[PDB]
Amino acid sequence: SWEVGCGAPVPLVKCDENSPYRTITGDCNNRRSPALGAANRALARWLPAEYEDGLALPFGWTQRKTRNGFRVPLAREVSNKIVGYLDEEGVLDQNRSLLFMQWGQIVDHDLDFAPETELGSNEHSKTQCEEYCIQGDNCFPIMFPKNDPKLKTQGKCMPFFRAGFVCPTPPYQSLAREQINAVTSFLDASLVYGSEPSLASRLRNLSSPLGLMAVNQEAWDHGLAYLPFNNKKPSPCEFINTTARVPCFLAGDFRASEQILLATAHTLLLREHNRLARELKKLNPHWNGEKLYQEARKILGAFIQIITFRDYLPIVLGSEMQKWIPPYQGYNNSVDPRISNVFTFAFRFGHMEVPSTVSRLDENYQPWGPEAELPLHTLFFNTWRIIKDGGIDPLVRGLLAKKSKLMNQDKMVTSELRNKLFQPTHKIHGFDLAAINLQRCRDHGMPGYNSWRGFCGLSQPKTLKGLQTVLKNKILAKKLMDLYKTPDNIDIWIGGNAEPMVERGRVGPLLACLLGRQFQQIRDGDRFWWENPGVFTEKQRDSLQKVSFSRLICDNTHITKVPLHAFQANNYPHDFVDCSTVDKLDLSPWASREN
Ligand code: HEM
Ligand SMILES: *[C@@H]1O[C@H](CO)[C@@H](O[C@@H]2O[C@H](CO)[C@@H](O)[C@H](O)[C@H]2NC(C)=O)[C@H](O)[C@H]1NC(C)=O
Ligand SMILES: *[C@@H]1O[C@H](CO)[C@@H](O)[C@H](O)[C@H]1NC(C)=O
Ligand SMILES: *[C@@H]1O[C@H](CO)[C@@H](O)[C@H](O)[C@H]1NC(C)=O
Ligand SMILES: *[C@@H]1O[C@H](CO)[C@@H](O)[C@H](O)[C@H]1NC(C)=O
Ligand SMILES: [Ca+2]
Repeated sequence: SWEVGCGAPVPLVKCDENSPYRTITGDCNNRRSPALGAANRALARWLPAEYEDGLALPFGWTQRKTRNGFRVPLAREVSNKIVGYLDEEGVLDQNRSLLFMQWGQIVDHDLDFAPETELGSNEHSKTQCEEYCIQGDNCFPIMFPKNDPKLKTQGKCMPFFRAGFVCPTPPYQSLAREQINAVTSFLDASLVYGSEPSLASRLRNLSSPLGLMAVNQEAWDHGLAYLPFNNKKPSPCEFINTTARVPCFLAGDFRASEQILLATAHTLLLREHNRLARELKKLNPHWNGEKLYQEARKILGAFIQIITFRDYLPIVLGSEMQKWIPPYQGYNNSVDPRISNVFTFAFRFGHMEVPSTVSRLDENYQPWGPEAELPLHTLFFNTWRIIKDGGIDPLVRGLLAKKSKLMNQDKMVTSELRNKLFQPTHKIHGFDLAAINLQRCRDHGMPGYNSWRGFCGLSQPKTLKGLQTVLKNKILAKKLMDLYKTPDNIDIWIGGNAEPMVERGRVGPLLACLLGRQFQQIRDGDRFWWENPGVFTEKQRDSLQKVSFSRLICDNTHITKVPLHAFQANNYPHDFVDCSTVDKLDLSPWASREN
């Protein structure tokens, strides 16, 4: 027997089936199996889960219990000995702009979100976890090793709560624990519109019938829109500067304000929806509000797909791209489009691409004022620097003109994220994203590094010398052996990211495999993929292949000079051209005559 029975919180709807538009939840994409790839279902498992008790407890929960005969090393200790470095000189990617990093986070937020178990506020378990580092139920603390400076300064532990899971969330249920994906698995701009009907409707402007999204009423960026403010107090974005009291932004995805460049990207997309809707009204004065919203929505979703598959993936995957993602042959209704649990850790390669500072540049692409360059840690949940300190254009220019960090085996994750991460629930700039990622691998029941190497048809090193050869690094292999004892025990997040990069790419072979298969599936298993015959007309498709990120900047900012290939490293002024040189999106193929 399978167990396709269980499935409790879900939002079930009736499928229209002749609708030319996606649902908000992702239901009804697959006609035979309507819940496939919908939000608020379990992440898929390409391999069976690996928990300490076979069902739900993570490896490292019970100290007595080993993994393959060895204790698993503390997440924070792996972080200290392997992931950290001091010297930011020499660490930048010479042929990837900052936007390369930032597009990755957008795509990843469209595809997956496994929220923490909540149980609501008004609980003393949030105190008990934070205050006393007491493991149990959903509290699974990251303990500091001996000689950690955070011991002196912070406490015994970083609090950490286990991820939510399907059926029930309070008393559990049986078998193997399966984490939830709270967004739609399809690349569909769910991060802009929401993955739930409640939220999607709240994001819309339903006073006017122009199919527009709601915009801020308290603040303008030289007459351009800002996202609306989120309702909710306590607001993490006002906590970081109680004098400015600028709240977080409200968007289709809950993490939109996590850092300032993510909020910036979200603002561009909202702007583009409104631009598109008002252009479509011009051409089709008879279209109602709904039709404008959906039709703009459909274009925007196609834009994300195109940028992602044409410009971004080839420069992640490099020479592996063709091997995993062959040319499109049409919609395949037998393909599983769901995001897999392991993908949500594979795609965290981006954490190693984040540099330590962010810049604001002026109209000649020069430092914008005296405090132009800011440490990244001051910009988590920071909206006041947008509203009170220049709007988005200076941040957008920095995206274009500055570089991503290069993954480096000796310099993996900046300290801005490794020691000074801010979490919305808590009050300190003191968390470790690397340690959280490792702890989360265990929370989610990840098989180890060698299981995934075998999955991908790659060799499985068993010795120090085997690991040296795969990593092509003696010192890194040895530090890994001293902590983990067997390469079978190496957590997937760090194992995958430790491999040298493939030719023309920015991930290694294991990751290229994991990423590559996932992206093949969400393309092939999507009935509304933009090239799937009948989704758009030939002439609409012809118009859509001219989109570029550069054009999106030009249309939705006051920036006049942009590069043509925004993801590669570009110098000002030589690589910068005037916006009037950049191909526009021609919307005349959306004109709808009567007679
Ligand atoms: C300054 C930039 C960024 C910050 C501050 C940030 C922060 C975070 C945080 C706090 C989490 C939750 C971790 C957990 O509890 O397990 C997370 C998850 C994630 N991050 Fe990032 N990150 C950033 C950039 C990126 C980039 C560039 C990518 C990809 C290219 C990325 C991909 C992801 C993914 C896939 C997850 C898992 C989401 C899920 O399914 O729940 N991140 N990140
Ligand atoms: C919903 O859309 C309407 C119509 O576009 C917005 O109202 C206009 O917005 C500008 C800026 O606030 C004003 O100068 C006009 O007074 C408004 N025009 C009309 C015809 O009402 C409205 O702000 C939108 N609402 C939200 C929350 O975004
Ligand atoms: C930068 O990357 C682009 C796009 O992947 C590539 O074609 C170009 O040759 C690269 N530049 C350098 C200097 O290697
Ligand atoms: C708080 O914001 C105000 C402007 O609202 C600014 O002048 C001040 O620097 C900010 N303080 C901090 C500590 O970020
Ligand atoms: C569609 O996908 C299935 C399962 O992944 C695969 O075996 C088959 O080759 C594909 N079928 C078609 C008709 O392309
Ligand atoms: Ca989605």
